[PDB]
Amino acid sequence: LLDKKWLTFALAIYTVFYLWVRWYEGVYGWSAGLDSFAPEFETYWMNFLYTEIVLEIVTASILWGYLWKTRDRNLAALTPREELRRNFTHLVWLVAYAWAIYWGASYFTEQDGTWHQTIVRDTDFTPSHIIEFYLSYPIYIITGFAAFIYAKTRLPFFAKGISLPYLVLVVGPFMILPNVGLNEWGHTFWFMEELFVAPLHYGFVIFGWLALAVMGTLTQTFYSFAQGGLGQSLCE
Amino acid sequence: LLDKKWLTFALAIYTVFYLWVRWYEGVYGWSAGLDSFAPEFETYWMNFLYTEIVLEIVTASILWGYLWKTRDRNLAALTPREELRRNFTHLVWLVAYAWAIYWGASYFTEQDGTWHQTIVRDTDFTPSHIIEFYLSYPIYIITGFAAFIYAKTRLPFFAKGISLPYLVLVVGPFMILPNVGLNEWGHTFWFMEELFVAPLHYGFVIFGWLALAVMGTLTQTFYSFAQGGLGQSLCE
Amino acid sequence: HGEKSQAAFMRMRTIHWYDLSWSKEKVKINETVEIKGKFHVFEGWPETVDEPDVAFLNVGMPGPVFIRKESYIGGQLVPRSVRLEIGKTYDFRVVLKARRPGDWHVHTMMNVQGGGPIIGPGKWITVEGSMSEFRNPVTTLTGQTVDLENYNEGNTYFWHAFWFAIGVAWIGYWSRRPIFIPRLLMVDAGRADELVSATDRKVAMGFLAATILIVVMAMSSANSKYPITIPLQAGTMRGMKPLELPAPTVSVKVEDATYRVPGRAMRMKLTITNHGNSPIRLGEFYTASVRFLDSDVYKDTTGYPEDLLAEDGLSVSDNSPLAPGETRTVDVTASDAAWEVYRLSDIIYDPDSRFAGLLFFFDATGNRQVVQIDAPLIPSFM
Amino acid sequence: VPRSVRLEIGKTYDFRVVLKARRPGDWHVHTMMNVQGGGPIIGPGKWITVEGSMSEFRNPVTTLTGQTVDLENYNEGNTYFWHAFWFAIGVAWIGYWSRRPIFIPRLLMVDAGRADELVSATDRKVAMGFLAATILIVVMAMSSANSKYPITI
Amino acid sequence: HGEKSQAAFMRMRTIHWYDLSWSKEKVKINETVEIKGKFHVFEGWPETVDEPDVAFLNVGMPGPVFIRKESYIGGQL
Amino acid sequence: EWINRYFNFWGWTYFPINFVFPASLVPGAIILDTVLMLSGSYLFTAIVGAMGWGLIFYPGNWPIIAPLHVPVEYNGMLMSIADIQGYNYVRTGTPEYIRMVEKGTLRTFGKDVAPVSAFFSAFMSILIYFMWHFIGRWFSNERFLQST
Amino acid sequence: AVRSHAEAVQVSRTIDWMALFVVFFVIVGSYHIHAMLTMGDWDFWSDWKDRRLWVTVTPIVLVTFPAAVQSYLWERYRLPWGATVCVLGLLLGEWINRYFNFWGWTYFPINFVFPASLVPGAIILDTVLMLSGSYLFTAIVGAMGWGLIFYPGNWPIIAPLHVPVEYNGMLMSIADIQGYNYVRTGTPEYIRMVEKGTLRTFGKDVAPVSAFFSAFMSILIYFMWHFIGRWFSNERFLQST
Ligand SMILES: [Cu+2]
Ligand SMILES: [Cu+2]
Ligand SMILES: [Cu+2]
Ligand SMILES: [Cu+2]
Repeated sequence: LLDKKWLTFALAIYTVFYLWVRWYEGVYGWSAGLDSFAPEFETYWMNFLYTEIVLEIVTASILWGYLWKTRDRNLAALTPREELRRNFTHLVWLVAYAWAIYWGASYFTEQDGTWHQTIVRDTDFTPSHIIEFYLSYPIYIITGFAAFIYAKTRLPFFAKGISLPYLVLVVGPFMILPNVGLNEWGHTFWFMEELFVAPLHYGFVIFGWLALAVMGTLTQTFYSFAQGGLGQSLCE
Repeated sequence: LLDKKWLTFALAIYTVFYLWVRWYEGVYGWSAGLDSFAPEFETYWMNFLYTEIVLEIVTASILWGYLWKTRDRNLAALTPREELRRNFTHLVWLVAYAWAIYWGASYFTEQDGTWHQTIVRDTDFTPSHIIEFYLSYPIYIITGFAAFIYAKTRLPFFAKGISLPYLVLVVGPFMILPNVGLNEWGHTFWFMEELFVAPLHYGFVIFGWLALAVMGTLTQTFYSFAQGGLGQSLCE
Repeated sequence: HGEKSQAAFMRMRTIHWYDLSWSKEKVKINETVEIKGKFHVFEGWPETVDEPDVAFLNVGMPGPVFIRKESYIGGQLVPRSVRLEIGKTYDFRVVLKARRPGDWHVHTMMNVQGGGPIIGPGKWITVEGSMSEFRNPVTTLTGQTVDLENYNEGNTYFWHAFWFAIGVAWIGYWSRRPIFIPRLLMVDAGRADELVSATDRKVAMGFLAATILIVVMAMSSANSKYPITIPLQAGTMRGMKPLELPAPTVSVKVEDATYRVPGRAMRMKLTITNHGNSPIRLGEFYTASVRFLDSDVYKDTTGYPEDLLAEDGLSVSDNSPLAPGETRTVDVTASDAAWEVYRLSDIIYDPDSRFAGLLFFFDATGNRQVVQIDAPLIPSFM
Repeated sequence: VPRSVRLEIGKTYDFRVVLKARRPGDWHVHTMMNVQGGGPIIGPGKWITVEGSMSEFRNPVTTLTGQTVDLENYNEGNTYFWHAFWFAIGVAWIGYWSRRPIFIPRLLMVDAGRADELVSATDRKVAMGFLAATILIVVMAMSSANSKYPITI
Repeated sequence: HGEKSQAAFMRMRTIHWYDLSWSKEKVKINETVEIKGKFHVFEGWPETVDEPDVAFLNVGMPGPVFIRKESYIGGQL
Repeated sequence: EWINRYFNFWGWTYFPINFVFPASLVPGAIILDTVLMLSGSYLFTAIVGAMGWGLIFYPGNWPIIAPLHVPVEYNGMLMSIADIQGYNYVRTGTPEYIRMVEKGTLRTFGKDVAPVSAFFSAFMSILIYFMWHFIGRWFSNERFLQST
Repeated sequence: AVRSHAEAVQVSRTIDWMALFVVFFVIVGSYHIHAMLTMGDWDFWSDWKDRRLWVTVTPIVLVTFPAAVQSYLWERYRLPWGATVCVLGLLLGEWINRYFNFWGWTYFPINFVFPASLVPGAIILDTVLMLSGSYLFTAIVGAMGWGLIFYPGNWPIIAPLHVPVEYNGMLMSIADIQGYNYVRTGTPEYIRMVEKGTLRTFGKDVAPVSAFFSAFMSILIYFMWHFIGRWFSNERFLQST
């Protein structure tokens, strides 16, 4: 069967979840969601933040544990067909990681961007934030680490060590999480206005470049694919 | 005959042309040449700029075309004496390139320098400019590219690929041409005064360093010279 | 010539030169020409040009064809940069001595720390004679009279020639032997250990010791001779004296100002209120180095440059005398070829379309009052 | 004061802003004086109720060229059309270079010796065609946007 | 001791201390000594020294041999 | 950019599309890619294609913003239609002074701001392309670390 | 092949002279660009030639090319005059420009627009490179000499221009009088980046402290430009452009 419809599920779950989140934040962006210290803002955003943090930590723990415990010990005695199936599964999880990267890094990021040029920042836990750096960022961090662990535990090409470009692609986007609070200091201290081309606002740019390791990731995955299933048909 | 009097011609044509240009700009620097929007300034400098641009483009095209069409296909079957003659011709063209570099980069550059600390900049096509970045810069760019093409098409040492230091020496001084308009933005915007140690005024310094590749060029030309004609006399 | 290219609104709203006068039109060599006038520092100084906290009063000429013998702001010599206060009016006076024969365009600028030159109005000055007759004698505090045209030239040329000769001697010593290819081959082919040897090391030691010793003795000689030296004199001169102009008795409010594109005219509507005790008439509108005069009210006698002077370029709809306490609204049209020659019509290409100028109101007695205007400039096309 | 202003410390100013209702709803209209190095200074705010429909809102402005335009939908057609045009050109380029197999066969052909076959006639002709078309379209678009709308500040 | 080394024109043209008075000459331990006076801020403040936009009134001593219990400019701490 | 503008700037908030439209870059991208392909020299790309990318930006984007540059006399002040849009549609977090745009200089000479800025962009684009070519080359490595 | 020994020596002589021409003039052009865009303003005007910023900046930004040219020439040919040729080329370019443009085209006096003197520093740096050929020893001792002998080496030229003058009630040095008299339209007086004094300058310390700062930063610049020149002197061939 080779590639199976897990790609459809991976696209659909993210699309439905993020569309629901977008509708939720469109409805509740104002009207219990404009004031930082409103009691309704508390019960509408702070509990959401805590719940999403707990759920993402639990999901990361269980995914890492299950995927590292189900590692294939006898990698040498692996049939080429099942190796190709595992390569397809790894590419499906790379699709999930790419989709999560897009949602976390463009839609909700730019989203905060507009959410900023419409009102005036009032806390470091504004609602647009709870949705982006407090939800989508853990989502794609978890997806990237899951893809890394799956490659390590299932693909002999990504065995025998740790791929540097792949590790960079998994960490840099995650490395945007310890900088989520970088600029915020170059703020209550440095940039005392609202901008984007701000210097302090570059700990996400220098590390937005780290996602460029995806191309090294793809070339390594292609080399993994073209081990036994290169042809025959290709190279002729 | 080995080295022939093309070096005399190469020195003389540049010396006569640049002395004539210096006399012309000394006579016409003032008095139809001080005012940017004077009608006499138009017919004395803008037509000169257009004519020099057209002539330099045509000269570059014809030189490149002739010198790349007259390439020696059978480089392997080359007598050592004629190889030495071609090496001498290449060194003569390096002399021409060095002389053009000097005229473009010191005399007329410093010239604009003084032309600036005597009046007040009035356009991006001031007369001193028309003479320097609009004439001497294309002159040495054309000479450097001609030397590069001659080395590639005549010298087996510079065949079998592209010399990195030689390419740098040919491009960096040319790369001063896309920066001719670099500082000018750090001007009508940045530096609003007249200086030289200005930061924006460094896109010609960082790339003034690229001419330091001339020493790698000379060591490669020396290695080309010492292929069959090392001695006997040298190394003893 | 430097002007005509500076932004339009920023030429028009940076500084304002008026009451300009030139001592002479044509001077001989080694002769003195003096420039006098005042410059109201504009209030609406643009942000993009730094405030005149550090400004220097230059004089505009194509190279040292005159020497700035003296320059004053107020009544104080200002050889260094000064600090100007925005909105204050200063009176300046620069003294020039002719140095080169020829017809030269002497301007007057106030260079600014972060803005650059601000070219004022300029006048052609004719100089006749020979450059060889020019002298610049100055007497030092050590009791010596020197000519700055050729002072220290001999020592400078001699010392540069000496050090250049030492360098050339070093190059020649190391270039008598073959230079490039044999030396490169000896270096590459195993150890060289023969290109430098006795007595080349002795010669290098000799030149190093000679350089150190010559520099030390030269310092000693230049200190034994000329025993008194002071550092370079620098530092912005603060506390310049502004002019104590009386408060104007005329208040002018600008209601809409339009200029035709393309065109040579400027149209503007003023509501003039006349206080004081004398009927006034508008006589001159100075916008940027261009004087729009009303021939029936006030005529220029200071020999202002013809290209910058519009004798009848200031037309007023109702220029009848304005009785004190009476407020009237009139249309002011400022049309002259200079308004296009000096590129005041390119303000349409210029991001800040606001203007400013000086209005000169003259009464029957003769004395004038200077009032300023600042308003948006609205282009019109049909 | 459509642009930034300069305020003097210790001076008292009187201000007057005019607002036209645009969206139906109860909105908290504040009043701030944003500062160059400080940021917003939020003043007191009052709830303002707006009733109606957004579709009825108009923002008519008359230019100096003698034309009356509605800023709600002025230039929207041209902007959308031109962005769609250039996005379509880009997508056409991607599709032309993606009709053939993309990643693994091309990588294998590049690695295994010289490729010298992935790009050939008439792909070079197509690339020249798109480069010339882009340059020519940009030049004609500039000419049209200058022939039309001849006055710009 | 810190003085005598500062530039000459800039010691002479920065601030001007006059009407200086010292409450006592010799004091016991844990005793109070008070310094009073005025300082005309010079008009010709040199450019190389930044304007007194942010200035602090210290007292010159070789280490905390006295404690600056109170300091006033005008009548305000 | 367009998803963000249409579903957040115009959908979530209500900034008009003709006010918050993004820039256009496809002409520069096409020039850079075709210059890379034809005459595949990376240095040739970094010179000529980078200059094209830096120079065709403003003229390529001109047909979109030209209708927004028609002068308007707005309450006694000369105002462009883009300025009127910015003045009318209030952006709370983005005040007017933050706008880092041309304000004029003593040393700008008429119609020189648009071309001089374009040439500066082309030159610095040459430099940035040259450095990011090697940045991408490093990022495209296939190295395996034996230890983390 | 070459017919005999003699014409081989003749060809070597011709190549020596011709390549010396090439390298000398390319160095003139490039080094003059570097100097005139990094230290030009101070070098143009005698009044600009102060004892704090001129002495500080000129060696630091001007030892760049000698470092690279030594790191190539000495290491590869045992030719100990990289710095000397750099400095001689720079001075030749400066003097041609000053005499034919500053004084010929315009009419600034030579004693007003004379360039700086650098041959002492160049000679020290080159001889320290040759004797005890250690590049690190050069980068310490010869760089310190280059940074320290600049001002005393140039002192006999500018000392006659430092005689105090009472010029219209203000104390003025002769260099200041020259700058005040000979009007430079594009270079106003406030742009002059020279000593203006500080609260923490102690008498006769500006000249030596600036010299030592120049020597130290010259050590650093020489150290980095040695490797810059080493990289520039590579003989690599690119298989693709
Ligand atoms: Cu931020
Ligand atoms: Cu410049
Ligand atoms: Cu003039
Ligand atoms: Cu003491």
